[PDB]
Amino acid sequence: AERKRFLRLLQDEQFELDMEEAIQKAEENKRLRELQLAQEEKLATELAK
Amino acid sequence: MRECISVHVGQAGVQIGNACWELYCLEHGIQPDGQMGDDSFNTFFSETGAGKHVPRAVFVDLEPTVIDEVRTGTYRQLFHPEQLITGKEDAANNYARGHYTIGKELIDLVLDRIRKLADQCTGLQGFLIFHSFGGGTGSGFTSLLMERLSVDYGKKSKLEFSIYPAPQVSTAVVEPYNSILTTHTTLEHSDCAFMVDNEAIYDICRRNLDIERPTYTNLNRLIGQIVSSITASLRFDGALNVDLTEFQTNLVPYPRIHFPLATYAPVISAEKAYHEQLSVAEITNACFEPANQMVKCDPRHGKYMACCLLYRGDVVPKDVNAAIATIKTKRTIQFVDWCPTGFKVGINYQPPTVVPGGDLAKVQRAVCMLSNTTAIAEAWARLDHKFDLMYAKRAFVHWYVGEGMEEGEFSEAREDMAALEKDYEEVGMDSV
Amino acid sequence: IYRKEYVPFPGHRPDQISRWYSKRTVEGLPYKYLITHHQEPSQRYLISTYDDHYNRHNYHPGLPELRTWNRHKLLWLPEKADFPLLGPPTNYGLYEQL
Amino acid sequence: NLYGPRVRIGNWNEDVYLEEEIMKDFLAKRDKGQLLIQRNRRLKENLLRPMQLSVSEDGYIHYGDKVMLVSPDHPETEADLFLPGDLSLCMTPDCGLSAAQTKIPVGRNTFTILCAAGEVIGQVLRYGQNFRLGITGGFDDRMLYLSSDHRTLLKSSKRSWLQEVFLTHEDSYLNCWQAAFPHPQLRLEYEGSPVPANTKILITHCHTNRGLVAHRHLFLRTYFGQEAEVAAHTYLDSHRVEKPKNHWMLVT
Amino acid sequence: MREIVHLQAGQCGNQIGAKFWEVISDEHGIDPTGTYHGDSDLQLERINVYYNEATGGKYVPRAVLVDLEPGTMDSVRSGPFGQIFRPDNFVFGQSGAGNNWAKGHYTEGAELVDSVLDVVRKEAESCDCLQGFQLTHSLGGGTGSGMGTLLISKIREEYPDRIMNTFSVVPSPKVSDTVVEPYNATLSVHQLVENTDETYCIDNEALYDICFRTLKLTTPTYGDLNHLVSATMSGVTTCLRFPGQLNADLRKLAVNMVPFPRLHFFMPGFAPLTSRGSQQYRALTVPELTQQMFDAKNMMAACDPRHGRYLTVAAVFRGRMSMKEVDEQMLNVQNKNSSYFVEWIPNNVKTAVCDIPPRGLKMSATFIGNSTAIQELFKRISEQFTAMFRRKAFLHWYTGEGMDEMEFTEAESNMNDLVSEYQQYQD
Ligand SMILES: Nc1nc2c(ncn2[C@@H]2O[C@H](COP(=O)(O)OP(=O)(O)OP(=O)(O)O)[C@@H](O)[C@H]2O)c(=O)[nH]1
Ligand SMILES: Nc1nc2c(ncn2[C@@H]2O[C@H](COP(=O)(O)OP(=O)(O)O)[C@@H](O)[C@H]2O)c(=O)[nH]1
Ligand SMILES: [Mg+2]
Repeated sequence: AERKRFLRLLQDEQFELDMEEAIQKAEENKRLRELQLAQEEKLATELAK
Repeated sequence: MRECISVHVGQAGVQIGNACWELYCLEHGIQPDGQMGDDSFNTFFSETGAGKHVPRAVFVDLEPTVIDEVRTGTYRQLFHPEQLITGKEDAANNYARGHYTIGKELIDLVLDRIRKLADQCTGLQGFLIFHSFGGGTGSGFTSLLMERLSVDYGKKSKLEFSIYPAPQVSTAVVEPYNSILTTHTTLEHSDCAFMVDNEAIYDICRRNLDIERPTYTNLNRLIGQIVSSITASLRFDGALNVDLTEFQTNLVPYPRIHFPLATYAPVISAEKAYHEQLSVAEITNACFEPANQMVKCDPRHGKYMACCLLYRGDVVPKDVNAAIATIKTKRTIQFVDWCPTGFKVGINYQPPTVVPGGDLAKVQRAVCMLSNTTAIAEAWARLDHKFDLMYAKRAFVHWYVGEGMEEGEFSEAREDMAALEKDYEEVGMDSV
Repeated sequence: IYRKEYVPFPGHRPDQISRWYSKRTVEGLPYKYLITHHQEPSQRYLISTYDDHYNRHNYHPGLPELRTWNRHKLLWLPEKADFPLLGPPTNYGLYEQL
Repeated sequence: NLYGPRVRIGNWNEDVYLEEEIMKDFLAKRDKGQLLIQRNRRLKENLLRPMQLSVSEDGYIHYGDKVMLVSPDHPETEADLFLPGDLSLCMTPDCGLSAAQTKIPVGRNTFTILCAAGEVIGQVLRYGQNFRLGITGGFDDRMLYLSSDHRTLLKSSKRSWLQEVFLTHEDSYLNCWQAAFPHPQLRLEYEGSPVPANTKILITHCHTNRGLVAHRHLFLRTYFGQEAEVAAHTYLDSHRVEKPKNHWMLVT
Repeated sequence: MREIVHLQAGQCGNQIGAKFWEVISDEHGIDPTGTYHGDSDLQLERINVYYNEATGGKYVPRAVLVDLEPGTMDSVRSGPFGQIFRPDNFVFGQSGAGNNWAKGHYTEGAELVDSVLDVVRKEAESCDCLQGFQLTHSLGGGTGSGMGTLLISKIREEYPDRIMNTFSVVPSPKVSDTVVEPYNATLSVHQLVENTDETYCIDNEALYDICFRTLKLTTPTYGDLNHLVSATMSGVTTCLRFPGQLNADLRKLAVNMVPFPRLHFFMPGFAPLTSRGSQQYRALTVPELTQQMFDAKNMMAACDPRHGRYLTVAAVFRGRMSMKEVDEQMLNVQNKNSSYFVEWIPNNVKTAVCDIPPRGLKMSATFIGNSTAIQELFKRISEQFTAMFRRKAFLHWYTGEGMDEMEFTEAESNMNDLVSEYQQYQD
């Protein structure tokens, strides 16, 4: 039982943590920065014009 | 298969084991109705064919209101119908009734169920007694059992967590007699006597946790966590685990020294934990400050003799060596000549599980010191002092003579305390 | 107050994760070659002296005759500097038999 | 005294090199595909393939019919360790064989009825007559076979130590099973009748004359978490009829 | 050309041999499923030294794996290497000794010795030609120092011909971990002298230096520290397992190191250590390895080697090298400081060569030394001993299971006369 818990789900969960944190950082950075910067700059220039 | 058959004696024993067995059923998947990776719950929890785990310890009280309140509480389906033992009359603050009549009438069902537990076990290490110096059931029944079990099961570990009466403040009038008599009858059949108080925990529950007006039910979980970080080494895995024999062989130097002091370091609440930084150094320097002892004594009037740092949680094992190395460079922490090593460290990694909505937070590093000190002879001086003022008038003695025991125990129970303090004075000196 | 405080708690599941992570905080499982490996990662680097000097007949892609004397460091290196490591390791037919 | 990961205090530089090399090695392993996640997901997707059974034009079973093996829920009170209902026979590798709490055809469930002495790929099956049960792993495309040998002193089952049942590639006579009726006064009248699809029939071997069983009392923790034990030992009562442990049903 | 029988005990030794029996698995290309998936036909040559065979081509070690507690035996075969160790080579009780030497050496650690004695002769008579007996343990508790150093007196009853080599762990000077160390340290040193030949002394204060000052980490732990000891082990016997230029062995090492019937206490080292930042900025050649293996900071014991002298110095090398640059740098270091060698012996440093370093290293070395500043490790025990015996503290763990005071007061008269030998030859 100790070998089954400490060999086949341990490493699966840890690698899933690191994969999910890479995906969360990449998606958060691209989506938030692209949306906020693009929408703000475009409608600011339209209102001024 | 490393069980710990525990004993709870008296009103004190059952009222602290409520919260102790609360934590043991809390930290595993154990429901409060028997039902439910790791299989280290078989060291306190048996099985059957329904997955139903039933705890392996004995609760005794001759004053059956607390036991019937347990039997009718939320914890009825879990405890056994038999290892909860009642009477119909209490010993009622005397040593004679508990040691000679009401102990003798019902010591046999206790010893029966102890033998049934001890021959249904496979791997018992020793015996762990939770009892009360200052009452009737926790002193007479206690010393009767600790004669009637040390005559049978022989040489084995015996650790006593003892709810000692307070230094100044008090609850019952004639606690000096019932303290002194059971101390004289426990010193020859103890191995390690861990000592706790009540106002000394009230002080800390006011000044650390900031909750004002607490109860016995708010004091009981601090002992209920102290015992759990004591026993944690069998309970989970670790780097340097601790059996039950190393306390008893690392903490007492001599035949009649064995009275250590307990203390538990990281005491703080939920609103403050997230803004204080739980460092190993700050924990171990809080644990040596004399404002953080569970026994109201000042260590600066004497010398330490032996310690036991027992960790729990995310220990960084280099930092423990660094912390002991910066403890050892102080003059406010003094030591005797004959112990130059003077330390022990035990390790476990599991973080302390804390009860829901309690007065404590989710600490990640638990420290218990169970160290002995020669500044507990000062605590024994007061309960010899009170006896000296009381016996000269021969007050209260008829309650003691009227149930079988003579008056001539009263002289030897003071000669024993005088020789014990003689021992404690002759051990802590230098030799040259 | 007993019936006050001892209300049951369905759903205070203990964590299994901090213990499992302190295990590798102490141990460090893949870390035990990241402690002592040196220079550049390399899987097969190893061969013996009889097999290189005698049977092998020595290095192949190096300079066969030229030993050129360099400018700054005072040295005839391009024979000495190689310290031959050509080809596969010493195989001679024992894994076949066993 | 001690700070976090990114702030430029103390011994940060050697550790920056340290997690740089560990982070790069972990990305190299993920790019190559040698990680436990993607290997495990590929294995489990190739096991749990949602595939289709064959319906029956009548009640009866023919050869070549892709047919689940399932054991019905019992109300038995023999002991208090129990699996709730309708266990099925599933290939549990490490391969091995066990029984799992499922009812859908998912590709480690799906058995093809094959002929050992019979011939035609569609042919009606009868009681007391030998046949074989086939199953295939993903991309192997080779027929496994249900087997069990006469008990020896080294070949015993996992938790119970009875006659064990397993899967093997080879062809023999230790692969042929025959299925009979549970009511013991009518099987000699049922020796040649065709077998209906979802009816409770005993399964027995042909060389040992023992029978395949499900132990609802001891558990096999697997990766899938679903638990039972399979073996072959015929059980009978004090009235000497077969217990509900041994009843099996071949559903379509 | 022999096999090696290797003993392990204590809570220590199965957390050290767990790293030892996996570097040997690394260097012979042994996967943890039992088989062999190495690359050459060089590794398969002397596979017999550490690996018996069975059906299917799998290799299982010669492991002896003993402990009273079942605490750590749940942890060694629950590692990555769990199906490589032998099933019936786990011998245990149920109780745990825990810091006393009475119930290790006489009663509670003792009834399992007949369950270690009759597993050795199952295997150590089935090995065709053995070189001797190895052991790794800690002196600091009750199962290494209680059973192994008891069995060290037991297996030398049978075979005096072979060679005893030891990987001991003496207690640390400054911060200790048990109040009853200078009994279990005292009594097993007096054990070790009569029945052990090359006794290697290892500390954890001297290794928490190396993972801090040298290799520059910020969390040094046990698994980081067990492997530098387990690098030394396979760096010792490099020539009974691989070819080379000048092969040595555990009988070649004893002739060139220990002169005397009683002057047989050693001190180890391991040469090529650096950080993880400066991995490509160093050049792993001979003028770098030799420059640090003699230094005090690269030493695995509580020795300041400048305060005394080395009577003798051993070595080994590995890797495809040349010999002139290892002929003169151990000739310069004998020449540049005659203050740190004794004059009456004409040579000191023994040279041994192999062909292959450990996998990942390019070239390697392993320093082994008989200095006489190893007597600064046995002065603090005898300072701690008699400053405890004078108050007679803790002695009722030591009369309570079969020992006397006469096993005590003669267990320092061996430690006195040891230091009374090492001080004659200091200058
Ligand atoms: N702090 C704290 N003190 C307790 C607790 N239970 C009992 N005590 C103390 O126990 C002391 C003695 O009271 P009892 O426990 O009732 O006395 P006894 O040992 O049971 O003897 P009898 O009452 O005659 O049966 C009192 O001074 C209390 O302070 C508890 O749960 N917490
Ligand atoms: N560096 C290192 N030290 C260890 C290891 N295991 C144990 N120790 C040390 O060995 C001592 C424990 O010895 P002990 O368990 O009491 O000895 P035993 O009774 O023979 O098992 C402790 O002081 C540890 O510091 C390890 O894996 N690495
Ligand atoms: Mg009462």
